[PDB]
Amino acid sequence: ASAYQRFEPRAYLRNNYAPPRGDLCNPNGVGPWALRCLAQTFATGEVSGRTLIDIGSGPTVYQLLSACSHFEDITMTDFLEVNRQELGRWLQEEPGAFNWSMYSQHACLIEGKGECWQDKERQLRARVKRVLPIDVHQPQPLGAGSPAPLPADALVSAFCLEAVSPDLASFQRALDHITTLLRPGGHLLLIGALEESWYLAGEARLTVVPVSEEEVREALVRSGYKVRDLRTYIMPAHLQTGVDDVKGVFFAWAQKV
Ligand SMILES: Nc1ncnc2c1ncn2[C@@H]1O[C@H](CSCC[C@H](N)C(=O)O)[C@@H](O)[C@H]1O
Ligand SMILES: O=S(=O)(Nc1ccc(Cl)cc1)c1ccc2c(c1)CN[C@@H](CO)C2
Repeated sequence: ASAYQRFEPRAYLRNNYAPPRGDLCNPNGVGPWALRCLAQTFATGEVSGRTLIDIGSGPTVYQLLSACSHFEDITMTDFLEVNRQELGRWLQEEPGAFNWSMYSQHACLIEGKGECWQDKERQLRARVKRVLPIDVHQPQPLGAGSPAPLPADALVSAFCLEAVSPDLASFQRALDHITTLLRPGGHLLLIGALEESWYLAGEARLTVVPVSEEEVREALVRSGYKVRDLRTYIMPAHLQTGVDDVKGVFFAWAQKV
């Protein structure tokens, strides 16, 4: 918790979204696999509506590339002021923003609608109406007077919950907490670290709750979801870089009610 105070966005970004973990050329990498999961899910046309909320966005945008064309009102969030500012830098095309163009181009490539990557980033930037502070540890994650439309038609969260929970029980609560923001029948797209206990973000050393696919599955069910899809990407040896001890990555498409 207080460890997130030393959390450096730039260090987080190069540890996870820059080579080798960031390479998108090899189809066997984690990046290609994750964008595929997201793109395919939205391609079924079943995950749709008007508003969407991204839980604990951190300083990344890749988790919304395929999503942005299905929701006109997008709300991004994060606990740390520093991450919200890193997002602004990219959203406002300000100086020193992280370059996600490779991810955009790959999203367009995977989506196969012949869209150019500039049009993709243009649309995402347009639909992101706000970058709000948030705390999944609060029964009301966003708060009282949330400028964000509620209940949202859909939610997206990547690598957040397990990274802010010390144990399985906390994980469940945080999931119950954010679940309240979702409209019954709505959809949840959850991505996270499998069996990880720590990860570095510069001077910050964060503790993580090691979870398994079945634990995630069971937790989604407990929060009142109907697991539409749950996949696992096992982390290959060469993506084991010393920035954490993650064993794999999971993708979950869950529906509320
Ligand atoms: N109590 C809390 N509630 C919500 N988010 C929190 C939190 N404590 C920390 N976080 C945020 O959770 C994130 C975990 S890292 C995941 C970042 C991004 N979603 C990605 O896919 O890479 C960080 O951005 C961190 O600032
Ligand atoms: O899968 S990754 O190795 N990198 C990646 C993810 C998605 C795309 Cl699209 C590209 C690269 C990746 C990304 C974020 C985090 C990890 C791994 C593991 N640690 C979590 C925080 O606990 C945070």
